[PDB]
Amino acid sequence: DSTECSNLLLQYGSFCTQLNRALTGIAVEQDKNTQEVFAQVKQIYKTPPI
Amino acid sequence: DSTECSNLLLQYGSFCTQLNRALTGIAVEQDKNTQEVFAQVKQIYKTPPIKDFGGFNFSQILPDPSKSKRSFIEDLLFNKVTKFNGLTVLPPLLTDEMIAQYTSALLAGTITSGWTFGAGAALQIPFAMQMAYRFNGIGVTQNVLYENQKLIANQFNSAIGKIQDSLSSTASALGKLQDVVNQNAQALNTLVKQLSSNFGAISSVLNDILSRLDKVEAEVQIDRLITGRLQSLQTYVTQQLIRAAEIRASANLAATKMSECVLGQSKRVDFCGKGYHLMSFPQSAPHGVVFLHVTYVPAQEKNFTTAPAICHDGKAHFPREGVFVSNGTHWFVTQRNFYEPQIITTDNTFVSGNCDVVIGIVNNTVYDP
Amino acid sequence: IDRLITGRLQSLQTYVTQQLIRAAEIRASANLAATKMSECVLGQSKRVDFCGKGYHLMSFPQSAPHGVVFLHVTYVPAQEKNFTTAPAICHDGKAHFPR
Amino acid sequence: AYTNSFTRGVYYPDKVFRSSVLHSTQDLFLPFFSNVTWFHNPVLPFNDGVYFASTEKSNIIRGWIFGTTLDSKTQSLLIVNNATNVVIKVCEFQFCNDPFLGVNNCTFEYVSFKNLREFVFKNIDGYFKIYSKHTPINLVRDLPQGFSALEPLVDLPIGINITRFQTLLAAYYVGYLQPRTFLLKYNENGTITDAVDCALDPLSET
Amino acid sequence: KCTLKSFTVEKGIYQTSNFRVQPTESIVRFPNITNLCPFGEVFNATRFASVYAWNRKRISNCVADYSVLYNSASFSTFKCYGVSPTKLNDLCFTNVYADSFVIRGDEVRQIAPGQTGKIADYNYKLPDDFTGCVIAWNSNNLDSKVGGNYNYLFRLFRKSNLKPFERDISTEIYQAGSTPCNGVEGFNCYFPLQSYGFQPTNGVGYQPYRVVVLSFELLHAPATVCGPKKSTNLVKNKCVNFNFNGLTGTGVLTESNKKFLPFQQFGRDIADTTDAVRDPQTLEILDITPCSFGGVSVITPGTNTSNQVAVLYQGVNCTEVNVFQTRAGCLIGAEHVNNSYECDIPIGAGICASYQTSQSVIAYTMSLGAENSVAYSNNSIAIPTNFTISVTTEILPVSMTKTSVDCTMYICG
Ligand SMILES: *[C@@H]1O[C@H](CO)[C@@H](O)[C@H](O)[C@H]1NC(C)=O
Ligand SMILES: *[C@@H]1O[C@H](CO)[C@@H](O)[C@H](O)[C@H]1NC(C)=O
Ligand SMILES: *[C@@H]1O[C@H](CO)[C@@H](O)[C@H](O)[C@H]1NC(C)=O
Ligand SMILES: *[C@@H]1O[C@H](CO)[C@@H](O)[C@H](O)[C@H]1NC(C)=O
Ligand SMILES: *[C@@H]1O[C@H](CO)[C@@H](O)[C@H](O)[C@H]1NC(C)=O
Ligand SMILES: *[C@@H]1O[C@H](CO)[C@@H](O)[C@H](O)[C@H]1NC(C)=O
Ligand SMILES: *[C@@H]1O[C@H](CO)[C@@H](O)[C@H](O)[C@H]1NC(C)=O
Ligand SMILES: *[C@@H]1O[C@H](CO)[C@@H](O)[C@H](O)[C@H]1NC(C)=O
Ligand SMILES: *[C@@H]1O[C@H](CO)[C@@H](O)[C@H](O)[C@H]1NC(C)=O
Ligand SMILES: *[C@@H]1O[C@H](CO)[C@@H](O)[C@H](O)[C@H]1NC(C)=O
Ligand SMILES: *[C@@H]1O[C@H](CO)[C@@H](O)[C@H](O)[C@H]1NC(C)=O
Repeated sequence: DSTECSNLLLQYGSFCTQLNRALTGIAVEQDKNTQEVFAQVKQIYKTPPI
Repeated sequence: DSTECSNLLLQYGSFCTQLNRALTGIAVEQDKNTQEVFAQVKQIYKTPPIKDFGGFNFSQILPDPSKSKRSFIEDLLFNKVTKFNGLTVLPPLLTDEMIAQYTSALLAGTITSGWTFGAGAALQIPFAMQMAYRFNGIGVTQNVLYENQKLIANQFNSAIGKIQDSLSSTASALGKLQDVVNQNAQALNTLVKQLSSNFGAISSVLNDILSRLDKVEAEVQIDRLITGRLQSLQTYVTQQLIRAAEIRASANLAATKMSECVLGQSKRVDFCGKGYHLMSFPQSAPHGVVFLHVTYVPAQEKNFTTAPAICHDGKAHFPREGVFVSNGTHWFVTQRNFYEPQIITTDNTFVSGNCDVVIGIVNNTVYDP
Repeated sequence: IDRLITGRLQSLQTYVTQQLIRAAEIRASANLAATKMSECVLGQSKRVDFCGKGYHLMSFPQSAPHGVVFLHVTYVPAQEKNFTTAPAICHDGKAHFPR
Repeated sequence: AYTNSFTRGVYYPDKVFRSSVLHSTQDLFLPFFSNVTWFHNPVLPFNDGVYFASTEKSNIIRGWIFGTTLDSKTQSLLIVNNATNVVIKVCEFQFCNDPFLGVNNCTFEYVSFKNLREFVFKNIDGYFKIYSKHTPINLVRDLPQGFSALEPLVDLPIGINITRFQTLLAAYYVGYLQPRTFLLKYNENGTITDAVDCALDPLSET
Repeated sequence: KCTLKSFTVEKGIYQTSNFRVQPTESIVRFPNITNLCPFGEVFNATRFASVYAWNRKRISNCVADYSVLYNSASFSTFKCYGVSPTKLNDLCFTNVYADSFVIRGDEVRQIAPGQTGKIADYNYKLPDDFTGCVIAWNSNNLDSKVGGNYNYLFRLFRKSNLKPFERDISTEIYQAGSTPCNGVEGFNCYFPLQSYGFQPTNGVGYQPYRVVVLSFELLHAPATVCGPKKSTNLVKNKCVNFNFNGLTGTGVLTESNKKFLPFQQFGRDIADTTDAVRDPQTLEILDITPCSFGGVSVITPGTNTSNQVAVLYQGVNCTEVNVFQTRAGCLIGAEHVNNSYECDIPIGAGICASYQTSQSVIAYTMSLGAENSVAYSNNSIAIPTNFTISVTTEILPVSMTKTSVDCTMYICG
């Protein structure tokens, strides 16, 4: 949160967008991975009482 | 153009060759990925002149000669999906017409010969008899096809027609291919915008530095641009090497689906779509493949009383290839995937010793032919 | 010296990154070779073109430097003849199907 | 008295042709739907730059004065429409604006309700910029809806510092420019059409 | 061989170089030559400035050409200090000035950096590091008069020396004793001016020379003066280096069908690369295409097979470079062949090359396999009668060399 550094970091262009975009793609994959493993069942089947 | 920059860039040595070696390794791999998927047929099995396939109607997925000679659905797929600063884009080895000749050969061989063209020479089989083998392969007896053949054929024609023409109504189905187009375009635009960036230099325009500054200081400002532009170009080829590894995984999966679905019949659950798999047809799409998996799904939910075995002359009988079921008053044996009751005979069944051992055995009669 | 440190460090980061990406491709090939050992050598695969082109009978592993060779043995049908065929035959007014 | 600015005053940010494209820029602009002052003749602060717009039928507005003092001690800018022409000059002037027809320590000179005029005035020591547009309207006292794009008239060589301004003499409105990010819809003819004020609301930011 | 660092090459296609179409000429374009600076008033007047009270012009808001002053035969001497007279036509300034006076032929030499004596110390003072040029010309026909032209005067006496660039017009009576002069001549009290007494008969050291001194300032307010701008003819459909209004680039210039607005000067593509310009000398909008470039690839059988090769210019048209225009680029030294075969060496877009029959590199459209019609009918089946047992070799990478690097031993060692 230094304003003096922040104005220099703008002179590096797209790099900081390109990293935060890469981590967002990795974040969304973790939900996809979990959905593809567990959500294979169409209905919440449940066991008889006895 | 700048010989000043070109001479400064020599101090970094081999990096300029490493990045082009890495991009060449990726570029050679598109052509391998498409040959592993499509080029797994030895001969071009044409298409027969007379369309006597029982009731089954492949005209939506067979070639259209009025057009590349794509099928109808294969032309919907292309329509729903469909540079300068030292950057160049290279053509694929197989053209879209050569890939459409391969999907044509694969489904023409499948329709006329079954799985036989995968194991050796294509052997002709009437299409209704190929479908009876594929029913027999999912544990449903052949006569369940021949006795229902017009129903099965109408129900296939409805599913491959009415429902699959949903691709005319919506483009959002092809999101996996559109994503691969968008990611490569957005990476390549990000590589170009990085030329406008200063990286701490007095200007991002290379001739502007050389026109404004004394030669010893101009070399400091240019080395600032070289450092940032080289890091930008390394970031791009690193992300393309990582992205090409997921495309290789998808191409190895698609090549495996082309062998095990399509030119086989897979017993692997949920591999070739939901339900008990019968067939699949490949259709080409830009940068990808589409499999139309044909599959058998059962349809009832009321009940029968059942037993593991039945007693007769003090001996326990077990069903030879089926289940024992009662309609409430009478006992039958059925095949297990489709309700077709049969009288319990000594050749519907096999004995295994005494009545006393089995838990839940029932007393009934076994008929002797 | 800091110019040499900066350049040689970046040279070594570029090597290690491409080595990590290349090791992932060798791991995918070793996971495939362990699956071919299990399903082709320790079993008989009913899985089309997994254990060579043809109907798979069996397979044998041989060592190679940094790899494995599988010698896949397969039945390949040959010398076919054309016949007339029928889905069923009709006898005493009843339809018979081949067992 | 106050009035709402709506979505007006989108001057072309640079002399570049662009087409079928959505360009992003960070210039000094009217923030959308902001309040502006309404008038129908005070000396006013200039801030970071001015938007001015007026109900054109009678042509009663004659020009403007800009500078720091506007009244001796240092050079100040006069711009006036002398009927067929416009006179631009930057002397150490010292006058009231009300006697407009009556108006050396000087270094430059140059000569150039039925409607809305729209004009924008901007400076950065790197020469003094005027943009404008004109459009027909209904007989309404305040700014109408829709987008308006303002075209660069002149970029005058003056080098004068400005903190204050005044007008020579319809309704007229005064708003101020602010550092703002905009997304601009250049159509197939390379005219700016629609625009998004990226800091207005979360949907615009999206 | 040099690309591969080897004396042996295996069969393949190798990218060995990149080639680019070079610019055939340089184009420069600027607006019509207009608002040329008003220097002539300082030289061509009937009157002239008198050195005891010299006159300055201001030059601003205009384009100069100082090279007129060092090419015209109208002047007897030209001198310059600090910066070259040619460099003045490259430079730019917030204001420019021209000082003027008449001096006798023996005393024009006082107008130089760091000088001393009557003219230098009491009439016109230049510092030791002055930047500017001085123009002097004999004016005995204009400025001399019978008995002397007493309008031309120099200050002989002053209270103190001038500072550098100090202008003074003072005419106060000089005092040379304790007696107060009360603003008039008298005992030890004298008029501070003298005349060269310019007469038409005078020898050259006593003849009038008109003189002008150029001077400049560049300030935080941007330059209102610059030197002259070049321009060239306009050439199209050829690769050229170009400079429109200071915008440098290299490309092919063409006609366009774009509709620029009257204030717009150049047009941009989606990635903020220029793709069109207005010619400042017409209403023509010109489209810009970058000059044709691509990889050069060498197509070879093995070096123990043949030294013959073909060359592919990737994405380049054969117009720009026995010859064959593929979709992948111009191919040279390969024979096009109307047959088709398995793909031996891949080129792209369905094209491959091989070494074949008297032998050469050939290029052909690749064959996907033999065409076959399966003998399908609704009652025909084919059944195998034999089974040829087949052994196939599958080979897989399983591991890699266990290399390790100490980064401190590699970096420093
Ligand atoms: C096959 O289906 C198409 C519609 O998709 C229809 O036009 C055609 O007549 C059908 N073919 C036959 C032999 O009935
Ligand atoms: C048959 O199974 C259904 C499954 O939903 C169940 O609701 C029903 O109770 C069963 N029938 C009888 C007679 O219990
Ligand atoms: C059970 O099957 C037999 C033979 O089809 C039929 O006669 C009998 O009525 C059935 N019983 C019930 C409860 O439906
Ligand atoms: C089945 O369940 C019923 C009710 O729980 C019970 O009466 C019967 O004895 C059970 N039979 C077997 C074979 O488990
Ligand atoms: C089954 O039949 C036998 C006689 O064959 C009898 O002894 C036995 O009790 C019967 N069991 C049931 C559950 O009815
Ligand atoms: C008869 O069988 C052979 C088997 O190779 C096949 O080539 C041929 O096409 C068949 N005959 C006809 C008339 O199709
Ligand atoms: C663009 O320019 C053409 C020709 O001047 C004109 O016909 C068209 O209406 C303009 N607008 C659009 C949106 O194309
Ligand atoms: C050497 O020649 C043989 C036969 O022409 C060829 O197979 C091989 O690829 C060649 N190798 C090299 C390195 O030239
Ligand atoms: C090659 O360039 C010439 C001249 O521009 C043109 O006539 C020709 O059609 C071009 N050919 C291809 C395939 O681009
Ligand atoms: C290829 O065949 C066409 C047939 O019209 C002919 O014109 C052409 O000259 C042939 N090419 C060569 C290189 O012989
Ligand atoms: C089967 O093929 C072998 C050669 O592979 C041949 O020797 C043998 O005679 C053939 N048998 C028949 C019955 O055709």
